[PDB]
Amino acid sequence: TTYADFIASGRTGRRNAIH
Amino acid sequence: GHMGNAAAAKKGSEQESVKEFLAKAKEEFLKKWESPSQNTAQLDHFDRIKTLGTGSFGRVMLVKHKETGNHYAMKILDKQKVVKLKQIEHTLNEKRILQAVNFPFLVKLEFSFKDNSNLYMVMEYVPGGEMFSHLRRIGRFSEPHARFYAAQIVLTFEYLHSLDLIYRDLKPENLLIDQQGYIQVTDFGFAKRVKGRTWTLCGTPEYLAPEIILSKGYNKAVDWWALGVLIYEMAAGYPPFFADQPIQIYEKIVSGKVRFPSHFSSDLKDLLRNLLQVDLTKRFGNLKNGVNDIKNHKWFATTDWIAIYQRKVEAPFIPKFKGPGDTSNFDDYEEEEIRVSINEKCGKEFTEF
Ligand SMILES: N#Cc1c(N)ccc(/C=C2/CCCNC2)c1Cl
Repeated sequence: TTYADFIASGRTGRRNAIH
Repeated sequence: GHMGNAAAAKKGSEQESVKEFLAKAKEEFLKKWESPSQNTAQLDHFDRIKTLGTGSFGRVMLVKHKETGNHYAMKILDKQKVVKLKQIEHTLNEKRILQAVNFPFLVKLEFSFKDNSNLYMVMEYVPGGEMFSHLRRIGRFSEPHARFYAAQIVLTFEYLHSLDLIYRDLKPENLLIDQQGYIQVTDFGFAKRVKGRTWTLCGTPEYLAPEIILSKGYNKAVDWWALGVLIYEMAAGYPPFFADQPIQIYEKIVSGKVRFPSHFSSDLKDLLRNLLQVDLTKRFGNLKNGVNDIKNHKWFATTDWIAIYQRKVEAPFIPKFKGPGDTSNFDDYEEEEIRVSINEKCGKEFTEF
């Protein structure tokens, strides 16, 4: 599922800005 | 047509009253923009309580004002680290913006000062913690809950854009929830006063508009794209474009092929297809009718914009608060000393602070 793919992406925690 | 006479007259009057409000707000902003305030306290006026957040430049600490007992959030920036990371202008601009703006969903700067080592911005303490935390705790927000927060962002961007400020840092991590359940926006390090176009690559991958990724210049409509991403993530629990690595996220954004959960309403999907529009001649917020295309969309038909501004709407979530200075809605961070050198560092770079 899309949600499972979200979990698999590893980007489920706080996201950093590019710089 | 879609409105009878009374409704049309009411909408027209509302829209003209917004213009009148914004014209006065701009006049007030420009006075403070040209004459900023500075040096309104010192470090030993405050007791340090707990670190609320840390990043490459510095950290944000819960503090208590000794003489009054009031709690505040103090951002501490190490001058040498700011110079090293090429953030001098962003740091000075953030302070300049915070001391000039005034809006119920924008955090207030209560004091600022500097010493040999650091810069200090003393802001309101917002005790409910980050929207990010609450969203991940419950998974997704129902559409009314998402809409309550979205409405506050629409009004805040309407205000900022009237001042020619582009925001560029929207995401749930950067939105705090106050004791009444309303949203506070705090971070202005990526904001810029822009009357036309600008080019800087900055932001967070999932929230970048296509025209920021691509080399072409862009305008304030990137913020309306970002609102689309926020609304999508609030209502789905995950953002519209994600992947293992940023370059793959960027590829998806510039295709802009967006798919929706089966529980999204048709009204929500229509709004999002018009915000997450790659074509700038079609993106809501960037057309002749401006922000009114958003505010008059069906998904917002139940939203009383004035009542949101007046904070008279009951919020969907009221944070638990156990007493003054309670930090139970924030994550724990390592506690480090606040060192102040005997020698002044980077004095000339930070004269304006
Ligand atoms: N209360 C409060 C408060 C404030 N007035 C300003 C900033 C922060 C913390 C961060 C660190 C993560 C990125 N956004 C800014 C906080 Cl917690």
